[PDB]
Amino acid sequence: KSKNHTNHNQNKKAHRNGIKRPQKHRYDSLKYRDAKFRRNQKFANRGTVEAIRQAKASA
Amino acid sequence: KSSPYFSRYQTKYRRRREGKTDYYARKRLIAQAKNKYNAPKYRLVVRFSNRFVTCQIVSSRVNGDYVLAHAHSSELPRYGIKWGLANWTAAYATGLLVARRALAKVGLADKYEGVTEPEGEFELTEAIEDGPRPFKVFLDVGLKRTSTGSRVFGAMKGASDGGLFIPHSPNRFPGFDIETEELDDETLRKYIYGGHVAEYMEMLIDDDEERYQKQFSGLIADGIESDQLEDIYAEAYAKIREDPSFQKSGKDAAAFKAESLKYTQRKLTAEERKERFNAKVIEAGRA
Amino acid sequence: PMKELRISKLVLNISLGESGDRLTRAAKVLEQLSGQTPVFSKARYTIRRFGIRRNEKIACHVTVRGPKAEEILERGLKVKEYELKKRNFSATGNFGFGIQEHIDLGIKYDPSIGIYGMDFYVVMDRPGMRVARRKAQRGRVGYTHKINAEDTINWFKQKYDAVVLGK
Amino acid sequence: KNKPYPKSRYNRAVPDSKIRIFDLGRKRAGVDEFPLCIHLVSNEYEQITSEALEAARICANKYLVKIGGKDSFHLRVRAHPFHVVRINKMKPNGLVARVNIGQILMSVRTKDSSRATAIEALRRCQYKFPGQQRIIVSKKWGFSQYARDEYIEKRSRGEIIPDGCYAKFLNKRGSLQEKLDLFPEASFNLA
Amino acid sequence: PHSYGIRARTRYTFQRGFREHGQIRLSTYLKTYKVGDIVDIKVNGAVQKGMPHKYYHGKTGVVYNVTQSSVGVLIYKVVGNRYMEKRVNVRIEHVKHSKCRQDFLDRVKANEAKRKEAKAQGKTVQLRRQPAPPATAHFVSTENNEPVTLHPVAYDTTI
RNA sequence: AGCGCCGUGACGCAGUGGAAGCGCGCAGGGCUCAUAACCCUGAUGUCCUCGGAUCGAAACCGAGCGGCGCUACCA
RNA sequence: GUCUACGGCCAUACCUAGGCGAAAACACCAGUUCCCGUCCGAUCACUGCAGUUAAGCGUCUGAGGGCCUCGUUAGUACUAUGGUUGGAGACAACAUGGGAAUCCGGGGUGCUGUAGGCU
RNA sequence: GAACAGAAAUCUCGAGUAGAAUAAAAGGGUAAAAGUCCCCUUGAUUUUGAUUUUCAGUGUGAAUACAAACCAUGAAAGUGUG
RNA sequence: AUUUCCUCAACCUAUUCUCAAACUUUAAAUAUGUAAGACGCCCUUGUCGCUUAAUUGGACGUGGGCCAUCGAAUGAGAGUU
RNA sequence: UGAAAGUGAAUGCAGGUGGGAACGCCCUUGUGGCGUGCACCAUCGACCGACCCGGAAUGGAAGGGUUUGAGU
Repeated sequence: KSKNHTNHNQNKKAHRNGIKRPQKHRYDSLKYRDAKFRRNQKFANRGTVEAIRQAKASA
Repeated sequence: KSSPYFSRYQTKYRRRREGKTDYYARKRLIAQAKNKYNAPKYRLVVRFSNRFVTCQIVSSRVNGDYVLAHAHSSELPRYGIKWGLANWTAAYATGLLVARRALAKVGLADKYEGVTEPEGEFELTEAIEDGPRPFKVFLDVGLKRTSTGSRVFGAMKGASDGGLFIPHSPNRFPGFDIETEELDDETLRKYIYGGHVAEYMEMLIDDDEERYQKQFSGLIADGIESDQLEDIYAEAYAKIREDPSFQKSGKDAAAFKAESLKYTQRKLTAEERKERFNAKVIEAGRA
Repeated sequence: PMKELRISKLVLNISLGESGDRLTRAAKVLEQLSGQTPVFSKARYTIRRFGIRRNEKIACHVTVRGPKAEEILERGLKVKEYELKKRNFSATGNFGFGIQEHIDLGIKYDPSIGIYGMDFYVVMDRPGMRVARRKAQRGRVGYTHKINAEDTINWFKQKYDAVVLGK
Repeated sequence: KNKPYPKSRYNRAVPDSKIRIFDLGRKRAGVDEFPLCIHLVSNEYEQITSEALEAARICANKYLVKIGGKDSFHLRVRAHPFHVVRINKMKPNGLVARVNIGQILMSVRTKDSSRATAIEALRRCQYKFPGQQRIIVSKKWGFSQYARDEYIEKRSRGEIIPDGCYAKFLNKRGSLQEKLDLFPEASFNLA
Repeated sequence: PHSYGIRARTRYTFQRGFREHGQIRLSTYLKTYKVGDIVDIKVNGAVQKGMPHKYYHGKTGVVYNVTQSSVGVLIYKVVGNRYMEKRVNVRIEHVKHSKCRQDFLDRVKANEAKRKEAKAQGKTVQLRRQPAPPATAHFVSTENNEPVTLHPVAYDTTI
């Protein structure tokens, strides 16, 4: 008879290589954020980079 | 009314049981978008008693409500609006007074002027072309029905003409006559300056004599139609705009501190309760 | 003080029977008797035996609140001979009386136009009932501030001086 | 071993139960009367059937009616069949009662002079039940949760008033006026 | 005969508490959430819009996105031999702050205060936590506390 | 063995919750002489028994007995 | 100190029967011209203080119904782990740990800001 | 309680934590509403990405929170992408 | 005889015996999510077309101060193709 | 790159941020501070094609976008 579902060995198979955690990254993609927030942050970061570069050049 | 019924009974909120707060409308009144973070939503709370009108501007926090500015109709006598402290001009004046107080508190007093000379026109507080936006307050009416002329809009109109930006439409103004969807400026100005009271005066001068004497008391002893109504309403509008500040009087605790606790029914203690129980048992004499 | 019982409302339902095809004529009868729109009533569920019409105006009830409330009560009590049973007085403080073939009521009469029948029901509560009927802060009227059958008996003795039939 | 399977809106067609009467004898006795109680407790988990319950009830009643009279016992059946046992046809089949540890099956309250025959009635009816059972001379006064010495001590003061088979007792709650009007002989000491 | 509906087997999970139905307290709409906050997900049955799945009920995550009426929570769920990132848009009615974050903040503030005091007075730091230490010797006295000798009780039925 | 139906005047056939129908049989009075045919009628039904939901049951729902009938195939 | 105007927690706040409430506020209340809406100015919007604490409201009194809290119940029930433990089994004891509920009894019957008024 | 004449037909006053209703199975939720009534409307509209469930994190179905327009309804806060 | 009688039913009160996988006010044990600073803590400042009545706030930053139990125990080299 | 007609990849050190091999300089022996930073990953941008726009006979140049490509 078919339909022989069981979970006896599934936990052991999962823990053979362990439950791997995903790699943690410092920066996450902004495609998950609000469109207006990302659009404004683009200009805010652009101005921040420009100001920092100007500070390095002038000083 | 059984014991299990009492046990399973769930009481409403305290203010809902008191019939004071509409929580369904309050939730939408104070609910800031989470992406605006701690920007407070300000409500122009307008309430009417049988004699007085209270207008205030409130911001809601987690632990309770906070009042930014307040203006009660029992202050206009200092400006010249004694008698009829719950009329349309009373609501208009206290809305104008609270608008000026809030603008002074936020600093937009000498910069954001509204309508210094009201003329019954539907005018939203426009923003400065290059400057700060006007203070935005949302009208709160409580449980009063929003009929065409319920006087919550009259207080809102006074607050808006005081300089505050209250988003509104002329739908619920005294004279609107919803057939062509057009505001009646003459009726609006008449209600702003108390002309409805004047028309009541004209109709009652000679129609029942005794009714005109018994109704509209108090002011019958001092004033008459067309002598001060439009005039003193305009003058007190100017007086409010000239000096809208609020002051604390010298009526402190003093003797009233000791003349108040005497009439309070105090609670007995456990020992007194036991003594009363024993005394009642002895008085019954069945033990 | 101000705990005096006076008339509050008096609903005039149709006592002669059902409106039926005479619905319009009954409506004018109530209109001429009260001076108000008869506000046609509504049917809740169709009766499989009485043969009523679903969602059709089968009754009309009005009120005569004001000085004319006393006048209409006087006219109703005139045909009723100023005699009501004790059970006519409800425990909540309201009393009603229904009439059939009111010869003493001032309604026109000719070959078919003539006598009708309206059952009156009177509710009386003067003080502090706004605190229970208002949209604002609402409360429950106090127990001592309530109208009982005995109070209605005494008020009907005082006003409309008559005798209650103690059956 | 199965989960309880009672009659409900999901199990409607169930054969009728067998025991209809659960109290036999002088049901309308008094608290002052019958100062002795005998219980037939179960020392193990069982699945007593309604057939056995009614058979033992009949045997106990027919034994009791001719040893002390019909007006001397208040035999009560403390087990009710609430579990439906299903059987594939040769799908409810029968009704049984599930009995836990120390659960009473039959209870008899009599006088101190009828203790021997009260024990004997349950001893004879022990053979009609599957499994093992025990007979216990209850320390309580009849069906009252109080003990005999405690009940008589409180009755001397007057805190207990009989009402039919059971009685009503003084409790430390309720209106004082109603308590006084309902307990006249009770001496409410001020303490 | 398993069914894979969204709210399957949620008969008691989404139930309101006993004598806790009806109006929802308005302090939830006044709570402030920022990106990086640690929040708990507790589904409210009265609010059906923005309802997260039953798996995320009782789960603690990190806020990553903030919208007008809801918030984005990052959760890690087991899908076999690895964790998977789940971004759940949950209305603030089902979101509450984790009190562990406030306890952590208080611990950090206390540590900073002790460190500042130690630097000022030239003393030791002694800031790390310790497990339950072994009991130190005490001086249990006997005056007015004479020991009571106990014996096992005999078997006596109370029925 | 299961499943399905039914149990109604002495007899038989119908019988839908506001409540027992018809015919046969029995018995008389009338034409005629009496029965056959009649005319006039009359009476007779614990609704198989028991219990329950329903304001109320023959009917709705259950337990029992009797009468039966249908499933009753591949090695 | 009392009270008024406006919120949070959402019954130690609800429900019920009685004792009080100086001032003020609130309330009932005095009429339907206007704005407005109904069969009906009772709800609904207005000009008003001639009246009232009588109702609402506040507070107090019930060996009150409920609700909140603490103990008994009780370390009882139950349960994680162990034995080549007992028992035919059902189940039970023991060992290393965790640990209720109902009932009963004792106590209690709301706390909480800003701006202002009252011999 | 009222005539009625069993009928609470209809019309009333009180008690009434929801024991009603919410199209259709069941469960959850809902009381100045999510129920009943009234008014106005077509957010049952166009488009893009992100996310949840079943999942291999493929598809299909269903759903969630946003964004760019045009709107509806409200006095407004707001709500509406069936 | 819209006058009375008890059993005939029915309703209310206080009780009383015994149950629920598709009942529940409560409510474990076991199991389970998150966190245990270095991507950490405070002052001075820069960006934005987002947001706010408002340099108001959100986010990204920058320069200085806090680097001695670097913040529970134990153990361990880890991860990606 | 688009189905195709067609069009066709530098604002900058061929960009910014975080980790990061190797090297160098200071500490002063600490699991060290500073300066660059290959490879690789994550991320914010820029450019090319397609799509959707404003729309400033034939042409789509500056201006854009919540997108899209197996691109620079």
